[PDB]
Amino acid sequence: YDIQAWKKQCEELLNLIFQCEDSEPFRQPVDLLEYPDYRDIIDTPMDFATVRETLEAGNYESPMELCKDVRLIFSNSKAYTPSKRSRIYSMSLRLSAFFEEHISSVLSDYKSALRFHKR
Ligand SMILES: O=C(NCc1cccnc1)N1CCN(C(=O)c2cccs2)CC1
Repeated sequence: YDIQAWKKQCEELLNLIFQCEDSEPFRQPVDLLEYPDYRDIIDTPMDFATVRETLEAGNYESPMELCKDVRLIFSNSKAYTPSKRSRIYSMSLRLSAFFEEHISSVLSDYKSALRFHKR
């Protein structure tokens, strides 16, 4: 029922995501010189360094907010992909599955802890 525990759990999951070769395309904000039409398609860029720095700044109030930004990395990949068979999109799908498998207990524990706090 530790309502703060999500933050270190998210730090550790980001560490695992950074060790994962599939996170390579998503570790730093997209280079617009390599993809000059990117901001014509993507309204809100997101990447794992931005998520980590937001977490470390103390600028997430909940793991739901972090989850929303991580999901935006993946929806940005889907939206930008010319093909569902793309290399970088295919890496996003595996990394998303890994992320979702690991974040589910972090969200459940947090929401349980906040319900207990409010009981
Ligand atoms: O440039 C990066 N990533 C930043 C970066 C900078 C330097 C080194 N390594 C990665 N993109 C943009 C393209 N992108 C896509 O999701 C898709 C492209 C094709 C199909 S989807 C995410 C990865």
